[PDB]
Amino acid sequence: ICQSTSNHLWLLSDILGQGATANVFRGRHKKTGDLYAVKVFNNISFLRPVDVQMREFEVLKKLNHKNIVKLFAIEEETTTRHKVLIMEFCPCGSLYTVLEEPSNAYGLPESEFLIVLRDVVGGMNHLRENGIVHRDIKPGNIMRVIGEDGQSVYKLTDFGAARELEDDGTEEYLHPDMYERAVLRKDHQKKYGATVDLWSVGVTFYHAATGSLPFRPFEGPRRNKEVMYKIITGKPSGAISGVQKAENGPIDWSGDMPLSCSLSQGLQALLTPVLANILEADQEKCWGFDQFFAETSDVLHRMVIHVFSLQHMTAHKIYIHSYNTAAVFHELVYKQTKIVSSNQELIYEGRRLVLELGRLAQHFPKTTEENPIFVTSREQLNTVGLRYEKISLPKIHPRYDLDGDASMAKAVTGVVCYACRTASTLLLYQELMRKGVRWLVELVKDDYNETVHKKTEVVITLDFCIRNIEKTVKVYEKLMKVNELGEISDIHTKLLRLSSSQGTIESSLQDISSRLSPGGLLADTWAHQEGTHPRDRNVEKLQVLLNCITEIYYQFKKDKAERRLAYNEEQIHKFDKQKLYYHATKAMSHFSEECVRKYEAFKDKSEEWMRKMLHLRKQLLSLTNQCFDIEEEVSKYQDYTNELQE
Amino acid sequence: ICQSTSNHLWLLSDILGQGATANVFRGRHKKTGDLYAVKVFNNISFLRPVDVQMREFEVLKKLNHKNIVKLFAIEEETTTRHKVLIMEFCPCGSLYTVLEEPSNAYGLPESEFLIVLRDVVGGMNHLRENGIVHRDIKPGNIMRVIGEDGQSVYKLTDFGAARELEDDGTEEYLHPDMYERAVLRKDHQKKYGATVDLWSVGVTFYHAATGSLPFRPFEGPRRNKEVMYKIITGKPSGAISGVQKAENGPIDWSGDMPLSCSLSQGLQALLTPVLANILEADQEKCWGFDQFFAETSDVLHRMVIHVFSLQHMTAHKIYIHSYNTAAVFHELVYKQTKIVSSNQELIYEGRRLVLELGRLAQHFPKTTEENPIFVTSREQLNTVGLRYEKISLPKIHPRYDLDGDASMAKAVTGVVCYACRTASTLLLYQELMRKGVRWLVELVKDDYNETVHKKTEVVITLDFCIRNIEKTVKVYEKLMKVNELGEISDIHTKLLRLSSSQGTIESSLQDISSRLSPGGLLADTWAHQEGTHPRDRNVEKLQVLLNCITEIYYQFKKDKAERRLAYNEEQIHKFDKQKLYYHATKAMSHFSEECVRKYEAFKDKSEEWMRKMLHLRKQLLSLTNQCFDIEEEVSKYQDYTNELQE
Ligand SMILES: Cc1[nH]c(/C=C2\C(=O)Nc3ccccc32)c(C)c1CCC(=O)O
Ligand SMILES: Cc1[nH]c(/C=C2\C(=O)Nc3ccccc32)c(C)c1CCC(=O)O
Repeated sequence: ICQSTSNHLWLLSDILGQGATANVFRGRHKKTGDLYAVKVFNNISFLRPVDVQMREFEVLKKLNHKNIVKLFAIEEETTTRHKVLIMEFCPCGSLYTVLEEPSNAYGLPESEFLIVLRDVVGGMNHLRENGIVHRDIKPGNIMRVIGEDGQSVYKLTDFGAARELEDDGTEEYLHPDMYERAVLRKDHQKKYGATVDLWSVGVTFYHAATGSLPFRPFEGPRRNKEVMYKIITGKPSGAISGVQKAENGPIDWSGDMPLSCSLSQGLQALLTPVLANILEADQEKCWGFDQFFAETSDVLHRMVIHVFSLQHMTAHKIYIHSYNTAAVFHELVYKQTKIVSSNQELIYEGRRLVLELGRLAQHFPKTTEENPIFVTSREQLNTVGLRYEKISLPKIHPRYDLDGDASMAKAVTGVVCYACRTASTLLLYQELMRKGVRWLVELVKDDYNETVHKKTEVVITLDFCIRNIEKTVKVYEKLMKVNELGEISDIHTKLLRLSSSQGTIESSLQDISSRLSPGGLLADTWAHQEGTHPRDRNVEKLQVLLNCITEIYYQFKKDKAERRLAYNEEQIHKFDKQKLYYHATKAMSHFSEECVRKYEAFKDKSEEWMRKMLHLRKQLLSLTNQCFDIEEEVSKYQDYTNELQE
Repeated sequence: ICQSTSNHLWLLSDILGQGATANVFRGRHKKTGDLYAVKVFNNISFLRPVDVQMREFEVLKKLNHKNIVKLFAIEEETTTRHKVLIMEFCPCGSLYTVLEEPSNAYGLPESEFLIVLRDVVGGMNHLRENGIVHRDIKPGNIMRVIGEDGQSVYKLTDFGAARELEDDGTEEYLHPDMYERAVLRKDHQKKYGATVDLWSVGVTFYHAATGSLPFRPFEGPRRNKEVMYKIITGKPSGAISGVQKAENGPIDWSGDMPLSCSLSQGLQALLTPVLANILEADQEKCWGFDQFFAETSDVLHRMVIHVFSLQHMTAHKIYIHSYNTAAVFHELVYKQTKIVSSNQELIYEGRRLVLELGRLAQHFPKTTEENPIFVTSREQLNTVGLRYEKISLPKIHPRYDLDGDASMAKAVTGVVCYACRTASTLLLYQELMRKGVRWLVELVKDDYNETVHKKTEVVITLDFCIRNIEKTVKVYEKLMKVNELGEISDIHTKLLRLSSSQGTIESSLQDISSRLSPGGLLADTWAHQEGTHPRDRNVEKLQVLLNCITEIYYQFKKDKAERRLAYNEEQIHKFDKQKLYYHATKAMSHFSEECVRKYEAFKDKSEEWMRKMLHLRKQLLSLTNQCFDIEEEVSKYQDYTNELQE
């Protein structure tokens, strides 16, 4: 059973989005066999002239952009003659489809979010610079296509259909006050349309970023409209999220992102301000478009430099503007890591990194987040570590309920997913920690060697001075046997008094070097005994359990779509439910008792090694400065004056 | 290609009303084969629990009333599982269907309108006394069924479906002000729902009564919403119709029904007040339901007495309350015919009608409008005649345009229909006029005969008096020869002086009677020479032409539905268009030059005969009173006193 046009055809089973004013199906071009999404305008629609439809056709074909779904044709159903719209097929689904994956239960991965921002604001810009302003933007009408390079492109749809077939042909029978309601409607195109879309856009961004809606009552926005209405309008500026955690409880207020959100500290820091005034409901403090575009463009144009604080044990994504200096870079690294520019010490691929007041970020060392710029202070601060939300498994209702079971499975799958992500990140922190530590000890060894070079360099100077004064005193006490032994003995005594200090440093250094040998004291062997390793394969164990859980979830989903099951099918469903319980509980017990525990042991040791290393560094600097002091003090003895002769 | 349930089945071609939120089809019960209207809830709908649907099922089955469409079942589509509603099939269509007939182009026939009132207010009452208030009532959702007795029953539908699937799942992405629009929506159930329906109801009543909407801009309510909105709210109280006849012209204002409306003067007089305050947009001067129900019930309970004014040549439907007196009846006949109670003279089936201060309307002579109560004054007033609108044929666009041709054909058919109605009514006025005239002359003859009976009755008295006094005077002038001749001669002379007057009346009467003979002067032969007759068959000639025109109209309608024609088909269409022109023009030329002309000749003669008859009546009354005078004057001579003797 299929519908058709001149050049297209589609099965009724091949339905897609399914709207009210129309429907969208997966169809094919009958000549090529290519795939297109067709939009049949249900069973009302057409009584409108061909002129308007062709001018709208024409104005809609000018829409040739990356972030807008292409409109290939306007056509007519064969045996029904009600309009169909030939548009681009997007096999991946929409942003809503992406968000419904339990892997994105707590927000999209950062790169994907950046892509979403870029795309949505792009389609918005291209839409506004031409005709039509997109009234409402949601995940539902933001389609996803996979580009030729593998990474997604998001496209705006549903904007031309601004048809007003609602009201309540009851037009010519209405009481004047329904017309006054229509007055209350038409006051929106004034300005509440060039700033009213931005609300939906902001809510969308928050949804994709956190994996949750910004404003949610006790058990759902729609499932309770009153307190929803009461929390939406009653919200003050700066606040980006209001949550009613309790039944008839109040509201939790936050101008920051949820702890569950794993978006980088920098991106988040650049994102919360835009969400603040895009979520306002009064006047010019709601920015308006142009400033929102300028700002979002500013954010999206930036390049990221990955830096890792070995002191706080924290990873960092620095959002620098590529064309801006290294000064503002140090000020950013400061802004996140609370260590001021002068204190900052950089490491890259086993060696120091040194840059100046105005080295632009373009020529900066290319950083991934497995090989970033390590950064350390000199000012003894505590470790901080990963900041994640501690999400526990929801209770698995001892029951039978295909819908409730599907939802529960979704929840559990999402939680276990967050667990895997967290474990992976923790392993990464431990790895970057180990490598960074090894580089740091190697580097301290470098500084040591340089110091020794200096010390010996001044020791040969002291030596030549002393044995030269002895040479002269000897070849004079024998030649002109006569005596001023006072002066030469004084300065000789001075040189010896320096030699003593030299000996002191020469032993103290062998001490400092002894505690950089394998032996112990400051060996990095703790990093080999503490924490978790890739060889432990905990991430992939968690991943196996997650795969089982996900299997059971998809099965429960199809069971839900089955409405009700057969006998054996039902029993299998229950068996699988308890199996899901065991998988989940096992996974989380492994996360806690194996990942977090050993991780925190590692972190603690890392603190109780960072203190040691910083101490030794202070010492080494101290006696290096000692060596310089000695050098310049000995430099005063190379051309000492002599008595005037006859 | 068909859809199905457990007990029902329907073709997709058997579609009916076709809505947006759903669709209605003509289907059958698979076991019985009976016809039912099924309502498939399109392709969204169901995500709502069975509990609510069963409580609504239950509360909707309590709706067992004459003016509400029965709901037989709630069921489920077989291979699609989206809800279907099993309801009563109404083969005749809706009130909209009835109104789209050109015979009702200028308003429904009166009995049908009364039926519509009764029905709509009945369904409204039964709806309000239970759950649900009908938000919007239009011809579109007022179905028509033909009862067992042939006369229609109208039923309200579309009231349970108060589903709110509009707004613009964009609920949880909306700006606070759309929610404030929702606030502006929910303020309607307050009271603007128990008085907001009455507007649509009133507009409906006006639509069915006049054949046109109450408030129409230059070329359509919908085709121009601005000035529509401006005329709806800007309307003052008492005004029931505002019409923008010109393009950008102002408005014509009327608190009365259009001249085209053929509803009786009495019904109209009872209808315009209800339409006035049901079409208000502020406070308690908008009546409210209970008073509207009480009033409409008052109107609908009344019985009609048909009366015909032979003086103004006008028909009248008197809406009396059956239980009320003949006094208020005379006051009604007064209110329409401007002749006061005492003046009114009634005739029924060839004879006088006489009734008293309190003869209730139940036992009144049963009146149709072909045999009514004729009524006449005694106070010489002009004829008025039929009051109809003078509607001319629209121009038949020398062109080719299937839609425009269909519309034009509809217009022409309606106009010619109004012409036939008007001609028929005119023939009726002439017939009632003739019959009434014949009865009136026969009745005047009655009065004459009675008068003559009286006059002779007193003549034998005068005679016996005179010849008795002569007898006595003679038998005394011979017996006691002696003389008082003065007295007897005086009274004898008096009796003779009376006899003279008697002679005068006796001749004047023969004159008055001579002009009631066939001969002439006041013969009713003008009614046989002037005007139009049933034997002329003008109504059925107009009817033949109307049938041709209607044939062409239906053909043009199907041509319009064909979108475009074949070659020969097109040529035939044009030929038929010009044929339609000739039919219409011929019909109207016959109406003017044959119906109205002779009618008005008749009417004029009727005036110039009414004056004569009233004059003769005044005379006859005068000399009847003369006869009474003479009688009582002669009664003073039967026992005259005599002289006292010894
Ligand atoms: C794969 C796909 N396409 C669509 C719809 C469209 C599509 O492809 N082009 C479009 C262009 C305009 C509007 C809708 C579409 C849907 C709803 C889905 C399924 C989504 C899902 O399974 O969650
Ligand atoms: C004959 C008929 N029934 C209907 C619809 C209904 C019907 O029968 N019961 C109903 C009960 C509830 C709602 C609609 C209907 C329509 C639109 C028409 C056609 C009207 C027309 O041709 O103008």
